[PDB]
Amino acid sequence: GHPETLVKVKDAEDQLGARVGYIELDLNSGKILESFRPEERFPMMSTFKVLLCGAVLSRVDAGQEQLGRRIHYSQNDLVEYSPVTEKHLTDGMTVRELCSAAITMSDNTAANLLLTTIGGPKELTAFLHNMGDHVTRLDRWEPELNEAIPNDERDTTTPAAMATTLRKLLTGELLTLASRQQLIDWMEADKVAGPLLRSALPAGWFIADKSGAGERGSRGIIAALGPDGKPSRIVVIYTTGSQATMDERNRQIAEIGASLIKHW
Repeated sequence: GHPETLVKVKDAEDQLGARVGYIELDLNSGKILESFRPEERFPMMSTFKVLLCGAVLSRVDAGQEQLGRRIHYSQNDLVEYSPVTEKHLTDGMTVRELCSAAITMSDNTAANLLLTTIGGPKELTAFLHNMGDHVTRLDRWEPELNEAIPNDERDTTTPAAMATTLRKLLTGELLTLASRQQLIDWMEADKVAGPLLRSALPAGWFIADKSGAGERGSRGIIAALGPDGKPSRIVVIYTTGSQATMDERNRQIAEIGASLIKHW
């Protein structure tokens, strides 16, 4: 081990006045390289949308779902922050287009439509349970799942549960090679995480990620990244409770990123 990245995480808790959870693990082996508050609960916020598309792709592999299936919805279905879904009220969107919106843009209505396809949030929790994650739970829809009430276990994960689940989705036995490639392709094309780990990422490095933001200062990111255009580690960072500006929360996550890249 080495101290420098955990010192940045402690610095982040000092300057945000809030808990930060962190885990760095080896993508192939699953070996934890370093951690901080690994068994504490944090609100998932939009980071759940990757797990949601993992559940959709499992159903695609089984033939219970088709990526080209077209879904139509109405004005009444649109919730706050629906940048893609708000443009397709007349033509609808394919399951594939919905997962692209939920992951690349964090589209909230797209995540609700996908949750409907699997029977809702408790059915996402049953999928996670069945793949060996007995900690992570989704309970509510967009936008209520972002409430981040202190001590409320609803819509929460731990850094260690989320990192091990993301490893199993991206590189584990659960999904076909085609479904693994699609999930990381969506994450690679994330457009709403620019000021987080991507701000620290050197030129030729790979990153596939998913950001989140909720109430009470809740902010986080899940990522597969590494040098030479190939992912080799998973990083999960969560914080909740901070009264700091979004820009300070973003800078703290990017500073933890700069540290873990420097000490790779």
